[PDB]
Amino acid sequence: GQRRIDAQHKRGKLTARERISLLLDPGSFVESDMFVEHFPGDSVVTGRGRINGRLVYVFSQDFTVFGRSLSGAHAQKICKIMDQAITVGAPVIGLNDSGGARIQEGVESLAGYADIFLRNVTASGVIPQISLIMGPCAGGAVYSPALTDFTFMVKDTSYLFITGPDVVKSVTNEDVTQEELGGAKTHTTMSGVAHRAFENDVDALCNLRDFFNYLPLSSQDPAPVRECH
Amino acid sequence: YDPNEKTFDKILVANRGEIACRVIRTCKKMGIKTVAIHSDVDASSVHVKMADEAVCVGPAPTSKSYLNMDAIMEAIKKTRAQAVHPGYGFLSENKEFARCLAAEDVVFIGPDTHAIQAMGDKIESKLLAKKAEVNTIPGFDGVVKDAEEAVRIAREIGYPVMIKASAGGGGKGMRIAWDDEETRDGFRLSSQEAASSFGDDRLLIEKFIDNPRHIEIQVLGDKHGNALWLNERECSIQRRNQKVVEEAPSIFLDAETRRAMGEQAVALARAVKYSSAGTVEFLVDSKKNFYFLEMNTRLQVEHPVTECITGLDLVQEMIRVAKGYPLRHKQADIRINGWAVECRVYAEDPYKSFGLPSIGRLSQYQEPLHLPGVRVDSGIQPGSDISIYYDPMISKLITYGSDRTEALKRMADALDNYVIRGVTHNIALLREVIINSRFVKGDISTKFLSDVYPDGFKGHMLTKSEKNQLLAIASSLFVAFQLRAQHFQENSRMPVIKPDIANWELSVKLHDKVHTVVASNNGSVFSVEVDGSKLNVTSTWNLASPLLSVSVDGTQRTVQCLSREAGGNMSIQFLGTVYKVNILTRLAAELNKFMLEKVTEDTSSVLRSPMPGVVVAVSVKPGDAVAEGQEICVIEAMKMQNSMTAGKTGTVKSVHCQAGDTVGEGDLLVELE
Amino acid sequence: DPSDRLVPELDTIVPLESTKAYNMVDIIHSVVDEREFFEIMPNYAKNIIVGFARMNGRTVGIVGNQPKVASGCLDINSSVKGARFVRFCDAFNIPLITFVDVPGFLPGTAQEYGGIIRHGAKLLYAFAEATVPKVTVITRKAYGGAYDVMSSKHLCGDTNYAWPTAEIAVMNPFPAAVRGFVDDIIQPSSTRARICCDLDVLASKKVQRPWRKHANIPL
Ligand SMILES: Nc1ncnc2c1ncn2[C@@H]1O[C@H](COP(=O)(O)OP(=O)(O)OP(=O)(O)O)[C@@H](O)[C@H]1O
Ligand SMILES: [Mg+2]
Repeated sequence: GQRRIDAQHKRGKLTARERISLLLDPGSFVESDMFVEHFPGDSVVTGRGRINGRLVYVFSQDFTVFGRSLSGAHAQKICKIMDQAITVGAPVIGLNDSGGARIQEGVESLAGYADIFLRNVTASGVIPQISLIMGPCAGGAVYSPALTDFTFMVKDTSYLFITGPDVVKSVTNEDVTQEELGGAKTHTTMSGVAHRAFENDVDALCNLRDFFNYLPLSSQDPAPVRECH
Repeated sequence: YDPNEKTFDKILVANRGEIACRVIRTCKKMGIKTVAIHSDVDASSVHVKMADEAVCVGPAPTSKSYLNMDAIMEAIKKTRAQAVHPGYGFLSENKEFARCLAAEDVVFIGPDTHAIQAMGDKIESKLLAKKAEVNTIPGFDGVVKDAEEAVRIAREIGYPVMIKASAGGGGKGMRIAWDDEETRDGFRLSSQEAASSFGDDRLLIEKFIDNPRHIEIQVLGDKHGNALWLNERECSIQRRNQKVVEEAPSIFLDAETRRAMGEQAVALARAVKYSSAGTVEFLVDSKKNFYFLEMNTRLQVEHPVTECITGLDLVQEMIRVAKGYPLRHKQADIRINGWAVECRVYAEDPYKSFGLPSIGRLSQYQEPLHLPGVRVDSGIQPGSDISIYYDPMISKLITYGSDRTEALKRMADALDNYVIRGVTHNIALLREVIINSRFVKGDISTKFLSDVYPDGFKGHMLTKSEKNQLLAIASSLFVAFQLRAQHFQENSRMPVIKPDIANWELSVKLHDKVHTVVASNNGSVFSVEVDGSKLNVTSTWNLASPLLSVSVDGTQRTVQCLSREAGGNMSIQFLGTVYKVNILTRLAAELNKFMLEKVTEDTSSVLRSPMPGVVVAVSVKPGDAVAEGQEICVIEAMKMQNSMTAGKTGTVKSVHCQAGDTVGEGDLLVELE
Repeated sequence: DPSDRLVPELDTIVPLESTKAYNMVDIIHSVVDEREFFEIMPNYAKNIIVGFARMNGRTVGIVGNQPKVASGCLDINSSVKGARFVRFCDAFNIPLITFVDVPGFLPGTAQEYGGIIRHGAKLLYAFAEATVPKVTVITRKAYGGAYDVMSSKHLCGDTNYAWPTAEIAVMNPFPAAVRGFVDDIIQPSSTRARICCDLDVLASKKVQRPWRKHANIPL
């Protein structure tokens, strides 16, 4: 609701739809599979749009406001958008903010993750896949970004790790916070998982548009050529 | 078997292993629902599935599971079992169990409490025996307390007199004296260990009986008074005071002595007022001076051989006795039917101290039930696990024939067709025992293993002909494996050009010598020349079956290829003994002559843990200069106490164990120098 | 070696106590032809087992978890070892048989700093792109996303079976069976007999995938 949106803005983050609006050209977003209930919304916004006039497919996770866990509908929507992108031959950009998912469980969550992994592996080398981690992601959700071509992180706001600090303390008996276990600096300086880290969400989205300008739409296309001066 | 004869519908077997399976199958034969108890470990045993219902007892150790009074009483009252059967051991002589069950309304199948108490004490047993007018072991009629009385007894009866104290459940305080000098210093020593162990110091010194043979007479009694003796049972072959090989119609015993033994056993049973099935143990020597040793009140372990010779079922008869019906047989009805021999396949390594038990899981198990005249009493199955909480036993093998020679031949055939993979058994030792010349002739004594193998068990000594046969079989298997390796499927893109070699020149390294072998193949026949000698080996050459039968020069031999390596190593079981052979091609051997041998630092100075169990007695500390034969550590395992010596002289560098520490196999315990 | 040979020794090899471990090499030896197994890297990353064997005379690749070492948890070295073996087997038309008893990935700061995410994704990728026939047997445990890694159906695992002791979960096999995560619950003694049969059916498996020069495996 509105209170949840205000709470998200208090941390300095945007919601899924504002992220999509900043990323894409104005008046170019076309949402797909709007009416599916996980409660509606499914905590993921999928669709297609254009960057500088070139087609792209996008999904943005929305666990912070109206999402409980990785329902089958969430992964089904993501798989559908990936299948469309394969069919037409256009890149996929995924904004990962899975800061939630109950107690990090779910029987049908792991099957959906397996489906998404299969789609990533099938798309590997066929269409470019870009992953921007804009919030905390944990568990099996961290392998799909690892399977994509490029991974970007937002400083002080995004995390990537399989097991949280609680399990590490319980088993290995050591004290580490979220930042020093899976923070952006950790994964960009001494882990080799992320490729770049950006100051905040607006800066990350602008740099993502600039980066997207470089790439071809699929592997059947030649390298892009802009106008040179 | 008469199902119409009414008998207790619900029976609980307060035991485990093969005896539980035997009781369950007997009750099923007579049509009785049988419940079985088991600890947590034995939840996957054979007998729990063989029983229609199960009642788990509790913790793994037998002391708190199969010896737990409260748990077994809870089981009885919850399952409403009409009868209880203890088998042997465990609660066979538990008198408090007998009285507590008698307090309830459940019948115990076995001896009465009074007989158990009377016969349990060795002194009371001897006293009752000598009132029973049955010849007993000569010796002092009393208890010796000082060296003077001991030397006087040794002088006025006989110098070879045992210095044996009381108790001795595990054979403790069973030392022997042979002259006047021993009867004082050894008397002091034996008093010392008796005080250390139990402390009652009630000695039972008696004259030594040379070259005896332990004979068992099956006495069947009942509450109706009359008792019947069932032939005999020779159990002369013994290692570490434990029976291994038993033949029922003893060869040394003759008809007059048969009648004498039967009459003496029956009279002693009447004196004891025995009302169940038991065995009378006799120590007849070469002079035919029979001496009553002891009478077990429980069912004997080696009863199936008596069952085979007599054509009778002891379990059914004793359960009918427990029901209330009187004995239904006569001495005239009892006779001998041919011959029968039984061995105990144990989970022990016979090379170490005539049996050093091991631990493991049965990855492969097959019995020779198809072989004629073979009976297998086993309480395990493929995937069964051997544990430290119980007896190290695998099975009992019983073979019966029309003559002793036929029974022995069938037993050898069964032992050669018996598959055990996962643990180290002792089938080899049983094989040499049943093919030994003295054993076949009949000249056997209780010291058979001590003098036949003085240094210990070494294995089967191969004859020249047998060695040639073994080399031929190994070479034939090697060539068969290569030939099978050459067989692919059609490719139609790169056709396989099969090599057309006709002769294989191999170097085979058995034991220490190196032999040159020339093998040629023709269909299913291998012509093998070993050092000039020519042999023809023919077989179906199935390389996947565990047992392979070959026809070496007409002689049929069954072999087992236990292991094979790409480097030429092959562990193969011939005549019950595992041999290691290294087969190479001639060129490979010529090139291998240049390989530098890897020097192994086998300078002793160490001591491992052959017994997987609990080290309960440590007699060394870091810095102890031990000597040859000096005991280092005692480990309780397999419900058996074994003491191990250093075997050499060397100062203890460090001790990595303590008294009462759980230590598995292969663990370094005490470093030496 | 008959393809219908029963393996009754496998019916009680998995202990009921989930904390207690067993040896997967015993299972592998019992199932394969003549109990012959060429183990690859036997002394490195011993919490995973890979190797070559034969089923009904046909070469197969064997991948399994080892609960004896590290309780069967996956880590960087085991992931790399398994991924390379699986990729080789797929590249040369060799069928894969997998035995799954994984309780998840190994936690810690060393694993995270070493790049456990990409190294695990290597094994996920290797199992996902394989177009050779794949047979999967879950023995006891499938916690976490590691279950998806061992080609849990959606990574094209052709036939998947579970033992009556398999405990597929996230943090009993009935949830998996109801959702459709196993084709059957098999008795452990029939394993070999099942697998051989499947390898006869799936020998003619053909899959079509989108064209590409090559893929970008997370090396
Ligand atoms: N007086 C004796 N002279 C010689 N050997 C003897 C004598 N008494 C016993 N033995 C040996 O010990 C064996 C039986 O010993 P004994 O019955 O005392 O042992 P235990 O530890 O009380 O238990 P068990 O009845 O199970 O053997 C005999 O078979 C024989 O080998
Ligand atoms: Mg006795």
